[PDB]
Amino acid sequence: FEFPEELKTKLQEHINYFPKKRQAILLCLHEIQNYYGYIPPESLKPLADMLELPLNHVEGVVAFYDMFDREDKAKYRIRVCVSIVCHLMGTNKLLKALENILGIKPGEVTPDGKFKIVPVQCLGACSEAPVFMVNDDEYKFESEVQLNEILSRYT
Amino acid sequence: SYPAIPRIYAETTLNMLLKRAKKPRVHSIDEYLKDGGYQALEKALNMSPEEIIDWVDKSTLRGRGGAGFPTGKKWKFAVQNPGPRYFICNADESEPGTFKDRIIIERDPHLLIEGIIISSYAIGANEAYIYIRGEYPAGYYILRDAIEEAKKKGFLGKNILGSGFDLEIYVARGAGAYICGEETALIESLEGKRGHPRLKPPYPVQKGLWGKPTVVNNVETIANVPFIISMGWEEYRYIGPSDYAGPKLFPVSGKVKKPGVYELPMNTTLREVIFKYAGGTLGNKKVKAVFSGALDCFSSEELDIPMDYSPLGFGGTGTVIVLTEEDDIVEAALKIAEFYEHETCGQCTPCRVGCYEQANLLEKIYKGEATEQDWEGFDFVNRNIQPTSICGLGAVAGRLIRQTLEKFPEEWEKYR
Ligand SMILES: NC(=O)c1ccc[n+]([C@@H]2O[C@H](COP(=O)([O-])OP(=O)(O)OC[C@H]3O[C@@H](n4cnc5c(N)ncnc54)[C@H](O)[C@@H]3O)[C@@H](O)[C@H]2O)c1
Ligand SMILES: Cc1cc2nc3c(=O)[nH]c(=O)nc-3n(C[C@H](O)[C@H](O)[C@H](O)COP(=O)(O)O)c2cc1C
Ligand code: SF4
Ligand code: FES
Ligand SMILES: [Cl-]
Ligand SMILES: [Cl-]
Ligand code: NA
Repeated sequence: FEFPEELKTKLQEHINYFPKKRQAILLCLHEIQNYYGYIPPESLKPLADMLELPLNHVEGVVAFYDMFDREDKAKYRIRVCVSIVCHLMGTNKLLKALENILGIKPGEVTPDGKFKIVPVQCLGACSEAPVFMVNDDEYKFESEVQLNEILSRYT
Repeated sequence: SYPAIPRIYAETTLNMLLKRAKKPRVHSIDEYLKDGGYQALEKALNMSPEEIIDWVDKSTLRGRGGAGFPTGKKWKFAVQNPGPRYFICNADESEPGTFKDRIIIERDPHLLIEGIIISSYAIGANEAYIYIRGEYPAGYYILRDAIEEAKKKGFLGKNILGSGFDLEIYVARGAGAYICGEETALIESLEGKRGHPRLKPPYPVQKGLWGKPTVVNNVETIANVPFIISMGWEEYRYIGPSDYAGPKLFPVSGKVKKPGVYELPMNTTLREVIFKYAGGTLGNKKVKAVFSGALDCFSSEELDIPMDYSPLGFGGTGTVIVLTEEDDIVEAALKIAEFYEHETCGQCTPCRVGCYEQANLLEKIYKGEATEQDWEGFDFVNRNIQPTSICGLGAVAGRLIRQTLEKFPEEWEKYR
């Protein structure tokens, strides 16, 4: 396996960013997931070599940090907060609306590999509960009609 | 162009930490400079590091990350050890109900940056870090851009403003682990490893990043540093009560009419936070409980306590989650149990098994599928997560749930 030049350049940029190469591990993994829509298991070996780290170390790091997904490829990750404030304010209403629009439940991917619902702990926007993210973008859920309009922006 | 951020409501009675951050938008270097920004840095570079530590010590600034340790004293402890030294800004946030740090990061990044430069100068650190949770991508891009602006204006790099002081601020991203907010697990993550906490002592000020003296401070703590230098420690100490001085951010959520961040003095009571500032409860319903993040639970009888770091005070990070009369306390306790179950790093056996069992048995109780043994097991597990624990997570994973059991016995009894 080989990374495309547009990704390799970005990974080398992160590797050259911190004083020590190994400190760039999480920035590199975020970059791999943003490019592929998941962490391809094949990417770990060339990443380990670039970081000058053993494969076992990299594998352990990917498994520890739960933002990284090695199982499902998805263009857009819908991160739904399932913590205390959002639960109290309407997480279930948000999940019901997501199921009506996309036909999927948490942990599932749409048949076109477009959306995955990812249940997550507090996203730190509790005053705007129930909270959800669509990749890097973050929103307060208001209603199904409002949610439908937000999701239509992700093509 | 940055990723979308919800527009969190912000209100201040002090116009300090929220002077700019009360407006839901990025304030760049020119706008910051127009307010007299980076002038406290200029004043600090004309002072000795030892004098800055003394001013910060005399200001009475205490850590805003949850433990309330005196900041000036933490710096003193670091500087007694030989260099090189490292400065770390803890921007992991992630505790349920807490959204105070992101509003400084996303709206007034230069206030934080200026604080980092002054603090790094005070402890003789030439390398500083911001460790921001992975779920704050906009905050990360805002900080990277603001650091570049600061570099371009000569506030960062080598020989800053001809002082002979060198500094580079690196921005690291977390990737889902709440435990990476614990300062030693944060250090492990910065070293490119799994976020596994290390036993304290040694405290980071003795052996931290690369085993070197390291100061770890919360975003909100650091945002106070330009004010201490700008006003002087005496005028800073005039804000709020003299024993718990300075501005404090209060993230208020749940069943309030006006949820958001409030900048208030620490002599404000919990009752005043809810009713005088957050506009009272939704539907004017009675307050049942206040969850201080995932740490404490206060009943409606405890609303008159001060929002300070005193023994009988609110403490924590000033995180206010309001629950009203119709909110199920057992259902609420289950969400707190699920949080700790998901976030234990698993190094310590009673924390690993205890966080899992507390949530698993509480789910059974809530769904009405629990046996008499599951009930007694839950009570025992809740009291036994703490033994042998390396860090604060294992020590507090059963704290809030135990308080709900003691303060709301009647409600827990219904589920039997
Ligand atoms: N903000 C959040 O996300 C969050 C999350 C969970 C818990 N909390 C809070 O975190 C607290 C526990 O955190 P902690 O384990 O870092 O607290 P701590 O009591 O161990 O120490 C707090 C700070 O003071 C320093 N310190 C303490 N004793 C020292 C000594 N003798 N010498 C030198 N430095 C010393 C520590 O290194 C640390 O930076 C709890 O009280 C809780 O309220 C906050
Ligand atoms: C499990 C756990 C999570 C923590 N998370 C954070 C956090 O997100 N931000 C923070 O600044 N401190 C957090 N802390 C406290 C830090 O370990 C540390 O006390 C703090 O960063 C020191 O800064 P301060 O003195 O300015 O408060 C956490 C502690 C524990 C036990
Ligand atoms: S107490 Fe829990 S979170 Fe802390 S080091 Fe031990 S297992 Fe990890
Ligand atoms: S509880 Fe959902 S954002 Fe905090
Ligand atoms: Cl190897
Ligand atoms: Cl104004
Ligand atoms: Na994290």
